[PDB]
Amino acid sequence: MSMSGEVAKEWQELDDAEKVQREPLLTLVKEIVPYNMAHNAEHEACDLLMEIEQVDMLEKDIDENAYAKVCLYLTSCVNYVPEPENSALLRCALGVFRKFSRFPEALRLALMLNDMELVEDIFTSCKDVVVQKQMAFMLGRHGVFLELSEDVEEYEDLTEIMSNVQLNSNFLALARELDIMEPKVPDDIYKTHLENNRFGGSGSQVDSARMNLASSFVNGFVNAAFGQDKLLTDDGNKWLYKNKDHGMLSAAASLGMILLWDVDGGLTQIDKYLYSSEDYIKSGALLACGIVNSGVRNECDPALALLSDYVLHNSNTMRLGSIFGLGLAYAGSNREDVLTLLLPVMGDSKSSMEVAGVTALACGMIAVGSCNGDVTSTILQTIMEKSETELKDTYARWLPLGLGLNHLGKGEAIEAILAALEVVSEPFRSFANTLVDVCAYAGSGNVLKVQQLLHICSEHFDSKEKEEDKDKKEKKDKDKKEAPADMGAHQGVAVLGIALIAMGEEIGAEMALRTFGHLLRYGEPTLRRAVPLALALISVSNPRLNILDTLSKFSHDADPEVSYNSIFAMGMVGSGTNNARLAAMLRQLAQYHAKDPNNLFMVRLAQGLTHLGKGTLTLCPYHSDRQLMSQVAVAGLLTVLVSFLDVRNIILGKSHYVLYGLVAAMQPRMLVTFDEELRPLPVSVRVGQAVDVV
Amino acid sequence: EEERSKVDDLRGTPMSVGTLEEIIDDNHAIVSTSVGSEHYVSILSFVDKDLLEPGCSVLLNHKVHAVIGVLMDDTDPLVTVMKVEKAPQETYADIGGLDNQIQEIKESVELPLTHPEYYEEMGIKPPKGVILYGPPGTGKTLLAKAVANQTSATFLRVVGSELIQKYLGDGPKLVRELFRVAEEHAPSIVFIDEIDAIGTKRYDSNSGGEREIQRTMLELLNQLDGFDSRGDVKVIMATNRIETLDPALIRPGRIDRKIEFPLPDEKTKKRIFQIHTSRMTLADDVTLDDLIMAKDDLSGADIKAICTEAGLMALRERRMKVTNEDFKKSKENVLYKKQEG
Ligand SMILES: Nc1ncnc2c1ncn2[C@@H]1O[C@H](COP(=O)(O)OP(=O)(O)O)[C@@H](O)[C@H]1O
Repeated sequence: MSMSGEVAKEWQELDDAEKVQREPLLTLVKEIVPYNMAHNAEHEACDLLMEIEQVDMLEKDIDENAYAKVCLYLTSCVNYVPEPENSALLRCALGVFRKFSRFPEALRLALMLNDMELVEDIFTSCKDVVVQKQMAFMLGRHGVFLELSEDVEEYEDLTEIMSNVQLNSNFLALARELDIMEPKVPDDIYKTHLENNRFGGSGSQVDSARMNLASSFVNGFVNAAFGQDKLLTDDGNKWLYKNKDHGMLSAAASLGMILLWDVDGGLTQIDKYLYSSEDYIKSGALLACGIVNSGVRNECDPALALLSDYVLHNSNTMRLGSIFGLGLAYAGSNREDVLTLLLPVMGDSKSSMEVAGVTALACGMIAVGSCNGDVTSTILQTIMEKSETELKDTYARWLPLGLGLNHLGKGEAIEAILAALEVVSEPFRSFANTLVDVCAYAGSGNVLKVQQLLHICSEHFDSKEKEEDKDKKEKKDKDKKEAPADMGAHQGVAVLGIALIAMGEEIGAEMALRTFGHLLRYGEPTLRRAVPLALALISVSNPRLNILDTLSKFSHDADPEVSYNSIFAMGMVGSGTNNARLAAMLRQLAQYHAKDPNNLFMVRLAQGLTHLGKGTLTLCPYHSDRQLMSQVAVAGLLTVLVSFLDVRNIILGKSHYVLYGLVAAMQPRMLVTFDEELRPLPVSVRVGQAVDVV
Repeated sequence: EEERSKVDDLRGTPMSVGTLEEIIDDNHAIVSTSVGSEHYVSILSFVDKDLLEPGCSVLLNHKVHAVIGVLMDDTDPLVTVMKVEKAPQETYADIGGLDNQIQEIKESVELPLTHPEYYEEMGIKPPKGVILYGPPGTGKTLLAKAVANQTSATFLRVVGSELIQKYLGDGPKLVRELFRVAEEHAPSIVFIDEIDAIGTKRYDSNSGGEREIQRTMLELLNQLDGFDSRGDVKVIMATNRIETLDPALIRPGRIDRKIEFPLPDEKTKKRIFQIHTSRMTLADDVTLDDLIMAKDDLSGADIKAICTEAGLMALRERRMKVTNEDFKKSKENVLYKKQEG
């Protein structure tokens, strides 16, 4: 009309079309164009508020986006009956997409405040009540796909519309950086479970149909996968050739080729150091001396004869790393040894773990992918033979570590038959027992297991085991963010909070500094001892700046418990990378007059942060470590703990053969370490020995 | 527990504010506080009897005037002038083509704190700091280096010896605390912008003579010399005129580094210019090259500020877009700014 072209700036030209609507429709834009086109005129962009409605009801598109650039406000609420709204919206939806990519092949828009803000402003009313399937699927822009999603359970969002691989590359690329902040990631195919054939089908079809360029992500995947479940489900999903793919599968030739690849870049000394220790016969530790030959040899049989013949003496726990190496040697590739590995179990009433439980743990831990499927039913039947003599405590600690590792969704439930012995009622031993016992059984994920086991075990309640039971419910769901909602209780036991922030939060960026810092500053005394224990998870990002800084002030504390748990919190998460500040820090640490294992546990475990499975040939020389262990063993004089540390540094020093890395770069976590890193926090006598298996 | 409800009566009802002065070596602390009132306090709690130290403040009873507690109170002009904080958003990726200059100071900004190992693996101990200089007026381009150094440790920038020249000494002393409060903030970094000491001559307010201004700079280094100070505060220093400084400042430190600032070349001006106009939308005919290709001996500030003149007329018309028809014609104003001004 003639009012929009008025020289007067008096408000307003907005919403005036609502009063008189059908009557102005008899005119056209021919009267509007001289006002907006001619410069030096009043109400240039102000007339766009009335013009945007005229071009909206006429179904014309790409004109509405240009007139809404200045407005940015009234686009939200615009004239209401939903029928013309959802009509003109769907017609504009299908009508805007055809106005783009008409060149063809981009140039892409050109997140700009014009299109992205407008499509989102209307998307609010779109996602509010009516219709469905907005322009986010039609346009193809991945930026609007980020705003397309609304808060919902993402377990059903793993499916997407199929398209060409060219667009699927950038699709999954921006979807990856979108899901790194979200609990669920495109890499969830590892953890999930799921377990349906879909993840194995799409996982095997990602390289389809090319069989040449597919050498990566397939061959490297099957030889880097320790579990057989992947090489099982993907074997049924592997369509290449016929039936003959089993040669590279089963982790037979896989472990066989990568072992020789580790021998190439190796290797660890065998005759020199171990015969020199043979002239020293048996060390007084009876602790770490067995796990040496486990990783070392691998594969040689003659030393295995000395292993078994010695440990037939049954003295203490020394059989641990030896009988572990009994199976580990032959199992280094495949199958192996599973026949005579379980024979000493029933052969050696235990009556404890250090006697007959060693070889009973062997078949479980050395398995690594078996099942197969005889190992499953064999272990279940073997543990069903001996019940009252195990019984509920010492051996039940290590047993679940041979099941939930290989298969989290295994149908066979050993938890029930192993929980029938819980009547022992012992409050002390059951803490470290029932902790990982119930934690290492399975990953669960159905939410029914926690309700079942809570109702039938408690009954009542145990007043103690329920602590670690809710921690199992927290460990069940992986970084689902429900853990900060489950910490509202905050019981005086406080063991809930440390494990809740540690396990309940797993993400690339730390982001936990506010809560981890809040629990230590607001927590009660003596709780600060167990606070640093969360460092084994969230510190994998940048441990160099945060770890040595913080723990520096706590490493000088006179309390042995907090000192034990300080160097422990650093532990493995800080042993991946080296530095001179660590090597220069090693001074004055071993010169302290303090007794107890905490001193040589502080220093010797700190020696293991120089490298992991690296050397010595290639690369770092071993003579420096030999001089350090020789000069540090002259004190006390025994104090046989110096004979514990001189074998301790060569545990990870001279084993090599395993790159970790972290474990792991694929982001599984080691299910032995953590469990074993939990128990010695109060290490009195023998519990730090079950942690030597490392 | 009960101690809190016990000694509160000894504290009670109020307690004064004293000034900690001197100690009888028996730990009876003689104080001068308004007006010059002393006392003798050997009291067992909250001390830390040693480190409260002479030349501080205390809090005294009414009967009779025992210090039961102490504070560290600032505020003050001391802490205020050092901070806060900041870390402005600019980075060392802003200035290209001079990377040869910053890659030198890269190890100098890196090696302290971050990546310390090969300092001590060599063990040769190069913690000597840096000195800066360059033409004609530069050092904010070195602030473009310094704005990047904010990613690590903590920093303070100071300007000149002016706080000494405001009055008859007064010594260095305001520099002294600024030097030794950097020890309180150690590890840190401190920089003084474009030393004017004898470069500029006349003073504001009252000052003199030359030697007292000469020695307050001579003491500036001699305190930093120092006897014998490990404290860092890695010292960054700059002046754009290498002449007026006493040449003896180099040898104690920084010995190894005074950065030479090269004037921008043709492609450096090209590398620099687009970073500004990246945000300001150019018109169709606008071209980075031809203008700065013909123009000679510019400054990074000008080539940054030549876009502001178009940020007037186009913004006077309220336009998001630059026009070279103006940017050419308006450049004459900045050209007139360099030519006639
Ligand atoms: N690559 C670049 N990008 C942006 N600005 C630059 C670049 N190179 C130089 N400059 C500008 O050149 C200016 C020169 O400032 P300078 O002469 O150091 O001022 P001061 O008088 O504070 O020392 C700096 O403010 C900086 O913004």
